[PDB]
Amino acid sequence: VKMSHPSGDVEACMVQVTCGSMTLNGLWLDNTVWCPRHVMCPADQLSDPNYDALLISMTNHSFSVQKHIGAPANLRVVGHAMQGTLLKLTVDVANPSTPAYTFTTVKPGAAFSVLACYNGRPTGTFTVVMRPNYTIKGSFLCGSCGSVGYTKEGSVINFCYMHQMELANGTHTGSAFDGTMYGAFMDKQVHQVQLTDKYCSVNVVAWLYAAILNGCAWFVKPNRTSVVSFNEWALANQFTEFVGTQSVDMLAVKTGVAIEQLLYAIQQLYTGFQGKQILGSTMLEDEFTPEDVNMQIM
Amino acid sequence: LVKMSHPSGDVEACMVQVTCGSMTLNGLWLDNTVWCPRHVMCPADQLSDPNYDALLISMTNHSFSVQKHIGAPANLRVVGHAMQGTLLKLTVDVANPSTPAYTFTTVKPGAAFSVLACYNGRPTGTFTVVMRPNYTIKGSFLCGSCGSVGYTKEGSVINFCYMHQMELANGTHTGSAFDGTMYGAFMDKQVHQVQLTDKYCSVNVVAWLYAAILNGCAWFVKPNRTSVVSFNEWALANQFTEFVGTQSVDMLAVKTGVAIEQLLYAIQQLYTGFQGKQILGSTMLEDEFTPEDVNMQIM
Ligand SMILES: *[C@@](O)(CO)[C@H](C[C@@H]1CCNC1=O)NC(=O)[C@H](CC(C)C)NC(=O)c1cc2c(OC)cccc2[nH]1
Ligand SMILES: *[C@@](O)(CO)[C@H](C[C@@H]1CCNC1=O)NC(=O)[C@H](CC(C)C)NC(=O)c1cc2c(OC)cccc2[nH]1
Repeated sequence: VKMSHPSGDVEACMVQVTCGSMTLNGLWLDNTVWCPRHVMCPADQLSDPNYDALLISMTNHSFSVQKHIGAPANLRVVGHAMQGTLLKLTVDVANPSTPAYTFTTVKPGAAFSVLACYNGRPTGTFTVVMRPNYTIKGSFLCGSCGSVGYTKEGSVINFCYMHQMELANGTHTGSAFDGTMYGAFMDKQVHQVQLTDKYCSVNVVAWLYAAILNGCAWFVKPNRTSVVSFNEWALANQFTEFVGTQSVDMLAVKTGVAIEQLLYAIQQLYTGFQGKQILGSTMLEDEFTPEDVNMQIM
Repeated sequence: LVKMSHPSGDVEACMVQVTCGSMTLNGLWLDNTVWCPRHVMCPADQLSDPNYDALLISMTNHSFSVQKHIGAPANLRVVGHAMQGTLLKLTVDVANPSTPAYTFTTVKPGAAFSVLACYNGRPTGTFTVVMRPNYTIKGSFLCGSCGSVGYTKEGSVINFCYMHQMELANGTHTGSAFDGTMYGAFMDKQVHQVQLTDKYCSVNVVAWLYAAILNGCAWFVKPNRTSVVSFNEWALANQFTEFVGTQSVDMLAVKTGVAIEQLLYAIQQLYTGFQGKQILGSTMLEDEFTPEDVNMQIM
């Protein structure tokens, strides 16, 4: 099951940011509003913007911030700065419902929750994994820029994504909160090509373990491939590096099946499924992490 | 096409923990009323054959402890208690100051809704399920999840449709509507129960094929057509639900130009075999996406 964190924490932080005739979502934490910087850019310049000239041309009053959740309010902007592909706006009132938070960058294969927003109003939530080519496969429509992606550890939200674009293949990307765009895509209105996607090997392993736990173990055999041998094969068949984790070990102890058997099985199941099914799938499944398998199948 | 849930913040502000004896589970706080599954009155020795009428009469308002954890912690004093089908309807003296606009409508097979999974009154995760024709759902419910709540949102109104009660040996799940009746008439006792046979949700297979077409996957479309009446008599023989068209479906017909009866014909052929070919990454029919899903996500 694709399970998301409860989103109420993050809903209380979503705002609408308007600049000239551009409008998108922003994140209100304490005295700061984060939002994508292209809100500054008029339409006649989206294809080829000069963000530094645009930033100089803005004043605090160029920016309009509104809260539509709970007690609606207008937030007075009293400072503006740019950080990579984000604007960092300072407002005069602190968000009284600010969670404990950090900013982290997610590595490919890691899962996180997304709150999709339109005009500062939360509309849906879903879970994604960062692909090896630094894209995600969510559902983002018009007005979804500034929607936020995050994980939770205890009561602390770790913010990891702010939405910026949709590639022509329907896939999506955005920034970490240091301003850097995932996959180095540029925040301008141009057709851009992503690198070839790969399978997240550790996720495929975790999924096969989940199959065995539910009683589906047909692919299991005594044939082993070593970690180092599998990884050499992976470079030629568009798989990531396998890296072991204690999470994967838990799933090998409980299952009594070695990673090396599953690594061999991956090579053979990639060749083809020979007609059968694994957990309702006829293709490899790489969007469930070892942590998901550990928490869901007990 | 992706599994998508409503934002859960509205519902999180309504969850409470309900304790009775050595028993504890989740509750839903709306106005002055807390709903929860009635088996919280039963001790675990007796769950196999609970005497719910006798349990209710032996309970006093002090037999129930309702605790709110999300936000500012408080104990909610019980000043009334009643039973309605498989649910308890407790009256507390403090009205929930964050009660959303809501309705209580039972969902039909093939409809999708969002679940807030909770443990001892604390929300832990959210996901979407669809009600199967055998009145089960397939989410992720662990120990302590009874009282977790299922819902849909239209505009500002929350429609509460599901209160979690049980896990079948199949790994599948069921619970109550908020009128107190159990989906599929499963009984709320610690006994083995076998669900009825599943079916494919016909109207959702149609929606998914429309989604295939919109995304450039249309090899399965032929000129050939099966009427709704002819398809439905076939559905009875082949474990499909009766196809009932809606405006939501017709919208997809118009955007694509592929009529409903073309997809009904295609389904009959696809159910016999995809012949190695794929539709949206699948070698099998998919019925977990509704027409509304396809409209919102692809248009
Ligand atoms: C945000 O709403 C914008 O603030 C918007 C979200 C997408 C609109 C449709 N679905 C979405 O997810 N983002 C964009 O419009 C961005 C803006 C950039 C970062 C300045 N641009 C694109 O997503 C974009 C541009 C182009 C393109 O050009 C030419 C050609 C093809 C695809 C494409 N996507
Ligand atoms: C609630 O958390 C309980 O308050 C719990 C939820 C399930 C636990 C695992 N996943 C869930 O959805 N509910 C139960 O444990 C209920 C309680 C009964 C009605 C008193 N029981 C079952 O779901 C149950 C009992 C049995 C069983 O017996 C023997 C045999 C097989 C399956 C089964 N399920």
